[PDB]
Amino acid sequence: ALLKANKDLISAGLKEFSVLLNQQVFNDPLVSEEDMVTVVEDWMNFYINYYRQQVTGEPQERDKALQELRQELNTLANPFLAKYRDFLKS
Amino acid sequence: LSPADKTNVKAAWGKVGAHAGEYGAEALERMFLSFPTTKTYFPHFDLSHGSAQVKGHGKKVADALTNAVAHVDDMPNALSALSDLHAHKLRVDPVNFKLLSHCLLVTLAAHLPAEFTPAVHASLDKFLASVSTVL
Ligand code: HEM
Repeated sequence: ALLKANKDLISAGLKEFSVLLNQQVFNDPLVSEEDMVTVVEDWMNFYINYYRQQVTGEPQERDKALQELRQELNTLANPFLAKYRDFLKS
Repeated sequence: LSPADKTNVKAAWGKVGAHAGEYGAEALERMFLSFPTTKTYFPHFDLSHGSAQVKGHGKKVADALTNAVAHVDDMPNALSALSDLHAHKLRVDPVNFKLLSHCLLVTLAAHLPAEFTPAVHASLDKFLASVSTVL
């Protein structure tokens, strides 16, 4: 528990980040396996670069939450990619 | 696309989209870095001679979305029709068409830090995934 403000925050994000992934459909044009990663990659680099404003506390623990966020997003990100790389061969 | 998804995007673009047309030049550049393969060719905008054509296209995109969005309800192909024009008559790979709108989004993120909420990104993201014809 790096704090509390950054606990309901890190959780709200992992939420909104889920609606993003779940609302995703694999219609044409289908983007190459590689390019897709870059997008999700660019999506995270978005959230973090965004919440890195909502986070509070001291720039010591402030940059700990974020580092934990990026860690967590990937938790939901990986299933998605596997889900897509599966659509490729499919 | 749900009627909720329609009220969302309608507003999502209201906040975040006033200057979308000035970020023309940028996003194209951002699409060349994030997706290096989108640059190997790219016969458009006569880039080597200046950001004139590409900055203008920026506006053409932002105006296109402003309108297509303001008409999600009644003109659902507004965008799909556009994609077709590019792919069939302007000889522009629909992959590029898609990515460039992605970068426009990422580019907006960079300029509107706190106003560009993840929610707003989602609303828009959805709308942009409305590229196939509806009947
Ligand atoms: C978010 C995606 C995009 C939107 C909404 C969009 C929208 C537009 C619009 C509204 C026009 C004017 C069409 C007309 O004459 O009626 C246009 C023109 C054009 N677009 Fe796009 N575009 C997009 C992506 C792209 C991409 C990725 C390329 C390049 C590979 C491209 C290349 C062109 C070219 C070459 C023209 C003709 C410009 C001119 O009149 O000089 N567009 N686009």
